[PDB]
Amino acid sequence: DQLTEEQIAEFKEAFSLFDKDGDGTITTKELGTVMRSLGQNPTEAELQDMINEVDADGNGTIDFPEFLTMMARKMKDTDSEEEIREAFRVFDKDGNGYISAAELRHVMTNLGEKLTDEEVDEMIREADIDGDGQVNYEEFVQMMTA
Amino acid sequence: DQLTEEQIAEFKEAFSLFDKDGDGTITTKELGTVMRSLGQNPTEAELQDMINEVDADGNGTIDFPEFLTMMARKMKDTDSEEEIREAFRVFDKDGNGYISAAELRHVMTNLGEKLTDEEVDEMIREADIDGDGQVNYEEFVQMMTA
Amino acid sequence: DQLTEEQIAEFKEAFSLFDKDGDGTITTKELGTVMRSLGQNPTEAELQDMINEVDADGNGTIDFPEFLTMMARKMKDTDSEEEIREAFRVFDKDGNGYISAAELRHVMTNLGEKLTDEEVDEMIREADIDGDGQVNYEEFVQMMTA
Amino acid sequence: DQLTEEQIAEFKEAFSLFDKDGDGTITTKELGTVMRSLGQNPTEAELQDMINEVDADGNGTIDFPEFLTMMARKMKDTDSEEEIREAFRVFDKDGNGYISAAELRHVMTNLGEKLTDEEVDEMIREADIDGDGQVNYEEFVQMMTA
Amino acid sequence: LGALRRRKRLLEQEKSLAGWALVLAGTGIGLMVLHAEMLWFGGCSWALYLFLVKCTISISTFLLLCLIVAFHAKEVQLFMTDNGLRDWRVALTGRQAAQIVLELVVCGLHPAPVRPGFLGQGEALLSLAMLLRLYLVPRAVLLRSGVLLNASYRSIGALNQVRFRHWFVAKLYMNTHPGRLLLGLTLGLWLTTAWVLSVAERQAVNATGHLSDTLWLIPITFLTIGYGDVVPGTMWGKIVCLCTGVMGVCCTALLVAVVARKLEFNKAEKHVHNFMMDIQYTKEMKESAARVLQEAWMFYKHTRRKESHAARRHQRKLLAAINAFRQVKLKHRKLREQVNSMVDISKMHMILYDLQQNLS
Amino acid sequence: LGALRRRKRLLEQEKSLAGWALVLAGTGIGLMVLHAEMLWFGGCSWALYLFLVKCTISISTFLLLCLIVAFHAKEVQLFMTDNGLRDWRVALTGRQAAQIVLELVVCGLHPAPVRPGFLGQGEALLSLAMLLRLYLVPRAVLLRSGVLLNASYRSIGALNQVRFRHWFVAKLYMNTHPGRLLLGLTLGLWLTTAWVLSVAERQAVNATGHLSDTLWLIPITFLTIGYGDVVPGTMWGKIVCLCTGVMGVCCTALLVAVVARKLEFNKAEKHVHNFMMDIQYTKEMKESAARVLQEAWMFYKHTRRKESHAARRHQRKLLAAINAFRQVKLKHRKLREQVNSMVDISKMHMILYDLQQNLS
Amino acid sequence: LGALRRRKRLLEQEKSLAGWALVLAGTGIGLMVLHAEMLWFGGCSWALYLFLVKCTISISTFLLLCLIVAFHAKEVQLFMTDNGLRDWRVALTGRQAAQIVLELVVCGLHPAPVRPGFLGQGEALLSLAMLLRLYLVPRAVLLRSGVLLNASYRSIGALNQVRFRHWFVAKLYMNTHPGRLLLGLTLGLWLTTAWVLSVAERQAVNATGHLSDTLWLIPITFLTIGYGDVVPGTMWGKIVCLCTGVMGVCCTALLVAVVARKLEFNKAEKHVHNFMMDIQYTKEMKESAARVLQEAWMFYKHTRRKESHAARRHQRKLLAAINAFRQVKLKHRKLREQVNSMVDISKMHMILYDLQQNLS
Amino acid sequence: LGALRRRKRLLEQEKSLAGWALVLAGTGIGLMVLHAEMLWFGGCSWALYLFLVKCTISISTFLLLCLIVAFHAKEVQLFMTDNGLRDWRVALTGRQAAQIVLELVVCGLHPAPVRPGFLGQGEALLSLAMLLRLYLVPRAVLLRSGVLLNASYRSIGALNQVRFRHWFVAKLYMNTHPGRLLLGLTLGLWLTTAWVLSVAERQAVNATGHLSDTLWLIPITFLTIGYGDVVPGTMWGKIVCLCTGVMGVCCTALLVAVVARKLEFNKAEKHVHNFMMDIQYTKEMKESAARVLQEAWMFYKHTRRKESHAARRHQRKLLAAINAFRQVKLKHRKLREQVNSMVDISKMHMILYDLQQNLS
Ligand SMILES: [Ca+2]
Ligand SMILES: [Ca+2]
Ligand SMILES: [Ca+2]
Ligand SMILES: [Ca+2]
Ligand SMILES: [K+]
Repeated sequence: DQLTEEQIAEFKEAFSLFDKDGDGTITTKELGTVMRSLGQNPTEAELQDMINEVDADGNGTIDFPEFLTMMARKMKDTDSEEEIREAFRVFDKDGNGYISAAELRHVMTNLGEKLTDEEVDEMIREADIDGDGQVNYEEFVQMMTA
Repeated sequence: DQLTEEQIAEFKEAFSLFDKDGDGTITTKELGTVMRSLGQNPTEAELQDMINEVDADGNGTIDFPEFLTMMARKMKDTDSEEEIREAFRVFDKDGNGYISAAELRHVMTNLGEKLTDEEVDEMIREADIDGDGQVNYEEFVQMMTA
Repeated sequence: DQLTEEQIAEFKEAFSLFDKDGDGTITTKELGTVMRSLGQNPTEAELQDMINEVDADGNGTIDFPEFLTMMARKMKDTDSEEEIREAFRVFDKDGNGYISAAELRHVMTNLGEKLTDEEVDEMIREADIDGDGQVNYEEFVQMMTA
Repeated sequence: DQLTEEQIAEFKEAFSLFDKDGDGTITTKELGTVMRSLGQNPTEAELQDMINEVDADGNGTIDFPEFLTMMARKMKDTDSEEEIREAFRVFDKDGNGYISAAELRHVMTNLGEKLTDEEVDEMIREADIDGDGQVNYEEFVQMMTA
Repeated sequence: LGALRRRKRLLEQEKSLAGWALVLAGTGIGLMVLHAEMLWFGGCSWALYLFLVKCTISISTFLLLCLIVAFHAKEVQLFMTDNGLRDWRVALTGRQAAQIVLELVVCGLHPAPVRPGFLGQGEALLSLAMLLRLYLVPRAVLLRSGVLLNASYRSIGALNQVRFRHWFVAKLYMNTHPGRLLLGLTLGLWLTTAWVLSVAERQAVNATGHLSDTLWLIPITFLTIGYGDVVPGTMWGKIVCLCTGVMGVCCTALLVAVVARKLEFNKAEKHVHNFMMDIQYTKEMKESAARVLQEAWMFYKHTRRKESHAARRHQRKLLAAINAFRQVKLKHRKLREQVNSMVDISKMHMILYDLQQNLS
Repeated sequence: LGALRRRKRLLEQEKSLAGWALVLAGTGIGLMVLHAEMLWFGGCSWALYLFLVKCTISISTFLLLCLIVAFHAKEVQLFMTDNGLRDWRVALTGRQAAQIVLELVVCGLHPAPVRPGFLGQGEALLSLAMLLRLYLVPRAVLLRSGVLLNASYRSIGALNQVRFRHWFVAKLYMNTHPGRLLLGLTLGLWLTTAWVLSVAERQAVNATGHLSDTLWLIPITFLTIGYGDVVPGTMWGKIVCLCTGVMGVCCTALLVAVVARKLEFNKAEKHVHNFMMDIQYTKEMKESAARVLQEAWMFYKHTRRKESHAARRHQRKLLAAINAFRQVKLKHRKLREQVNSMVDISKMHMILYDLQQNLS
Repeated sequence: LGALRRRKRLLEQEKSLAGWALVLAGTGIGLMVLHAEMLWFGGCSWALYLFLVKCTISISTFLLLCLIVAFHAKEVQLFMTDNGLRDWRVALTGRQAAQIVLELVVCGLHPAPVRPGFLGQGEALLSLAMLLRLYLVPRAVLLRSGVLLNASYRSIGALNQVRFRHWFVAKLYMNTHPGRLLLGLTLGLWLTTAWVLSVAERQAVNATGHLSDTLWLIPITFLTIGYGDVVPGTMWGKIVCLCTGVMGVCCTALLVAVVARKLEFNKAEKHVHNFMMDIQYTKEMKESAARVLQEAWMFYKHTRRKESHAARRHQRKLLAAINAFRQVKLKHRKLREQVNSMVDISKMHMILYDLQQNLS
Repeated sequence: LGALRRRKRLLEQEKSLAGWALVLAGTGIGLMVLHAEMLWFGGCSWALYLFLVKCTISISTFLLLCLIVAFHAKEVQLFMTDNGLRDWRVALTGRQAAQIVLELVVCGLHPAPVRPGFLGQGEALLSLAMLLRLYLVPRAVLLRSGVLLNASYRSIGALNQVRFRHWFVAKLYMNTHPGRLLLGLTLGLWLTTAWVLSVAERQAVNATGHLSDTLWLIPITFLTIGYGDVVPGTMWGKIVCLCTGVMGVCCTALLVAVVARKLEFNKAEKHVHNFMMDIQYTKEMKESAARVLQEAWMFYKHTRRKESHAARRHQRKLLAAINAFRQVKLKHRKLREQVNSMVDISKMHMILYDLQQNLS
């Protein structure tokens, strides 16, 4: 956090524009208000998704470090961290992220591509510390990203 | 009523087009339906008007002689009978056709035109059999048309 | 039903596209859902007409042989079987398919075309096994198509 | 009030156009009616605002001298009286016209412009007869306009 | 009620008179064409054929005058019987008198016989002026449609404000024939305009008065390139060429609305096209995701084993696959947003139907 | 309340001079037209009237100068009395002073008496610069129109933030009847540009003067056909040809939406035409159904009794009837879909009326 | 259920025949554009080469005739099998018979071996007429596409009640990428039109029969300029250049819609632009208000102190600040009022959502 | 969090290098033009000025080499730091290698010293190729604007995702003020095209290749008029004039958006004008009714006694005032229908507000 004073002032200006209330912090109701002001139809479910995906430490609403880090994100044009989400997002036929690893591997390792015969399944099973399988993105991410 | 048989058949075809029901006679409700099918927003007051001028003898709905006579009307491009209707319409400030004849004559015999001094009022008063004045178009039409 | 395996797979792909549910069979509610997704305003009466005209053996919803046969239909650009259907609907003034055969023949055998004098009526009466007349398309179809 | 008779007649014509009722005076309901006829969505709050600046002496609705004076206004293309109105509205962050004079002066005497050091504050404090400060436009207007 | 029968008879007589007017105008223009070109093709020593043609055209104009007078008399009779009065003189007024006088003087002019193929370009002006009869055609064609006779059409026009007397047939013809008559008129005007242009250049052995040489500049005048090899600079030639140019450039601006309508896309097939675009994009996205995961696993394989140039190339391939996935996702998002947008009419119909069905 | 009366007096005084501006425009034109025609169409020996013409036009320029000074004084007085100030100096500023100087120098440049009928080089450039006074018409017509005079118009416009200062008169003039004004503006400028084209091409019978062969080149360039029979070789001639061509091609734009607007098609005739097509289409469907059923019945006798080529011909006729039936059905379906759609305004009005009438 | 298999086999055979037709048309066009060039290049003493070329052309025409007969026979076969079929001679559609006879006679004419070059102008008319074979590509291209084979395609399209006989492939191709093939066609037609004009402009010694010279006077058209460095004096040249001019005028209306479509402006960009405008305008309003208030305070401070010429400039500064404030206010109102009511679809969607959420 | 600072520094360096790139391109074109002008005007080989100029332009190209090398290297550095990686050539700009090599060889080619006016095209081709440096304008202008630098804008644009890579600055510039730059560009490219046409056409006087004569013809081609006074006989001249003609005719499709939606007529003036016409038509109808009633009374007065020519004239005047009354009525009806039926947005907003206020 070695931001220069001019950049601190610029980000403070941005935060002031975002925070219409200024008690320091706009609340979810006026998050939805400004979102619909931009011209999007708001839903309470998606607003809850927004707030509980941006908030941390259970403080609620918005926080200055939280805003600073989420603005540290969404600036890189491309990456291999926040764009590999699809690798577990798209193959969830059930959609809750609890579909069997063996079944998804078998059904998705044949779309014009073939890799091995159950060796990939064995490797996936051994990758998990507890051998959970199913949809366990922690071990897969630990193996892939680093 | 010396209509030729071919013209009788043509007008019967027109009557068949107008009468969707064919009990011989469409009713005010489906008068409104067909009128709104022509693309005019219907009001019950104007439908009751339409029907109460078109109908005669208290028979209701529509009648073949009534249909024939109103289609005998609305065919001449212009005339001096069905276009002079406004002479008692445009000068009814109250709008009920009961405004004083002397007052309307005084207020409307000065719009860039001058005719006489109370001679017209005396003539109008003498024209009415009972000297009703006000808005009595019976005597005016009698002295106008013939 | 000697369809080749590749065409079987293609029609299975089509069936998978049609059956969003995949219990093997979408139900009338989501028939209407997909139909309105195609951009048509649905009515329960027309949905019931669709489902009962497509269904057979009282199984309900959709069936694979039923789907195969109705896709066997609707592929021919022209024919004399499913296009002569109007011959018993265009002349039903009452609209329920129970208008008198003699009356419809008399009223429709004069629109710029003349055939005979009651010979057609006698032939139509004799065509029916029970002499039902009225609107009996079974005998007429058996006589005309084959 | 040295208006000539022709101008009196012209303004009487304008008043007749404005007053549809003619009891001499349209009421706030039909003020809103004609305003929405002009094509503007009316609100009761803004209608009450309009009527309670235009009205005087508690007579209500509209008055001929009031109409004449408000049409005497809004005929000057530009001036220094009815355009300096913003000097006490643009700096009211609270918006009720009761924000502290010292605070507003301090916050608004730095937008790329600088005048002095508390000399302006002392002058503003001394300008008020009672030293009210805050938002006291009477003394400021008396000092500025004349 | 006899007014209806009287009006019907009047309209029938007017139709017959209009037909006779059109056919006699055709005979007159044919006689004028026959008289023309005779000096430049043939010989003037016959001394009888041209006289016979002139006398025949004189009788043709006389009969045309008579029928025009009859037609105007019948139309003023129709006006009188519509406005029921009992005075012959009251029917006429300034406007109709001016119109009939103008029509008479238009018909009044006539190339009459006086008593090497060089007519002097001054004695044929009256014969050339006979083209003015073109305005007599619309009056016949409008009434010859027969749409006015149908009482049902007037009945439907009633209970509504239409007052169809003119431009109504034009609107109906434009609706039923967007360009069918337009193309024919544009293609047929060229012969007439070339024929009328080949008068001012009629100079003996000038290689410009002939019809074949004449019919070269008008097509390019209607066009825009107009390099102008002929450059005709005779009397009134500048006016004629300017008129041809202005009418051509006015007529250039067309065909755009009809070609756009033909190339337009109906919503009915638009719906199914969008549906299949959705399914194809889903298939493409699934294929891209499979490619991404397949390439990703090999990176962990080479991480477990020794890394090398193959591992670096596979990292490059992984980046390329990620970029392709992003492109596919962005395109699918664009198409989905587009299809979700618009759809105003269907959506408001559905929402109003739902509101009506909600009831209490 | 004397401010309103003083403003009315000021506007009356402004009207008293706006008309005289265009009144003196006529003698401004006469400054150049008569001198230019006389110097070339006659001998130079007519030196007894040149001095009188020069003195008269000098007096005219002096009168125009006084008129402009008076107008500017009255308008700055109006500005002062509107702002309600007292100091004479505060009213003036840089912008209006610069405008005053620009007007003075525009009207200041006038030809002056210096003391074979050939105009030496550009000795008439000062008279040519007088033609710049063409931008006087829009201000004069704006201030002369009575729309600004009425109090009710400003009264209504005040409550809607309309700012009656400029371009409102232009918008209304375009709205009331666009065709006549634009056509007149396009037609009038041809004479002026033809007149100004011959500024140095007169020479001495060089086949480029006498105001002839110059009224022809400009319309050819405007039509964009570009015959190119003769091209002005002078640099001034070249640039004036280029600018007249670019302005002609600029004016060529638009002038085509007028026919589309005139060929409009309102709701009432739309609905009556749809009713007409509906009845025609059901009649055609009934006729086709009768035809196909009669053909089918005719097929039965040859079905029962075989023959040669009779069954074949009957089958051919049956197929033709089926094809015609399909065509009629498809066309009717298209028309029904079209009439069902594009009813958004009427449908929403009807549904909102139904919702209002539902109440509870 | 064997009808489906029979139709699939028929479609496959039709695809094979169409492919062979296209490739043999390519062979024919390859055998073209050499016979004409051989006479004009070098000499013609090698009669064996021209004899072999004519023999090969005859064989190619015979094979094209055979394949066309086979294709149309299979089309008749599929049409016959579609309906209730009994005999080969049953259907034999008369219009189809006329079409096939017309196709035969179009293919019937062909260059033939008869037994100082450039072939003059009389002979080889049939050889030059082989360009008419271009009509085959539109028939082959749509059937070449595999969209017809997809069962899901017609399955979904059936419920929409739209026919897929023709022009829908063209609509889909236009929708996929407008202008893509349009630009290629426009750039490729120039070579063919220059080549066909070369024969019309062919001359023994004049500098008009060369391909390079012929390649220039067509591009001068379609540019609406027409410099006219050369003029085609041949009547065939006249008609062909008129055709090129009219087609160029017709095609000049291109790219105009798609450039605007590419330069469009989506709702997201407009929303962020309005946000930028809001923030910038409130900032500017605050700055202007501060400026005007500071100027007013400056004037008030210098009222009673040093009352002299110095205080005069402050009044003009105050008026300038007031005018700037008025302009800023007017612009802000102008844009805010427009953007408030700009949203219609989103506004009504929100309104209906609120109405639905209200419930009871 | 230092990635933000690193990216900001990289963007600043990229902007600085883009500015220096534009400066060096300007220096290069300035050095190139002067040699071409000097070799043909003034002293041909009066001194070593030509050698000095060639050396200077060589040094300028040498600096440009390293300048674009640094620019692309910093772009690759930005791409490297965007993706967390620890390898120099892991990205290496695989596909972009072709682009960077192509741009390098575009910059690499340059006029070079070899060691009367006899200019040769071979030696001047490299100098003529320097016009390709114009490609740097978008790259410099994209970084010139400071919108990309602001963090709050990217903050607000993250939601409702819109990528900002390209065409966004063009859209903003077009929407801010469309009329600012297109006219300047059109006026500026004329000088460049005239200069490039003058180059490589100055054989030996011959009234060709000089700037003055060649500058005139290009605007003629752009205006799409043509005169054919002089044409470029060179093949390079032919292709360059064809290119100028095609770009000019492409540019003619313009000013349509300048006139439309700019000569528009918005809600406020529409409403006030409708009120204006409403009251005016009310007054006109009242006047017409008074006139017709007075004429009727006059007819009564001269009907009671002395029926004569005066009575006939009064009847004529009555029939005159009748249908004039009807014309006024019809016009008022048309206007009232148009005003009542065209209100869509305001009417739906009012009806939805009424529905919301109804509640239960
Ligand atoms: Ca806050
Ligand atoms: Ca009935
Ligand atoms: Ca299922
Ligand atoms: Ca009142
Ligand atoms: K054009």
